[PDB]
Amino acid sequence: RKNRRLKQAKEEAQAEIEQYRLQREKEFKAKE
Amino acid sequence: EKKEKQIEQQKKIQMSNLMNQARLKVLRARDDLITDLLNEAKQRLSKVVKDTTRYQ
Repeated sequence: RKNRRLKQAKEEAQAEIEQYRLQREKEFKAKE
Repeated sequence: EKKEKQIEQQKKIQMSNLMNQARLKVLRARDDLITDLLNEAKQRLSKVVKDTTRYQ
């Protein structure tokens, strides 16, 4: 399950990163 | 964090600008009062000119 895990966790972390990026960049607008 | 720091700096700059405009307003009021004083002085001088005995 080498390849399965590696290039499924790649897009897994894609989703995770976009998730946290938006959840960090919204309260920015709130206090702004 | 960098962007938030920039906005926390711009709020400082805007507060300083507001205080400065307040200062300049209060100085301009005093200046206008001094000008009114000098105008009243000019008018009283003209009234003195009206009398020829003192004008001589």
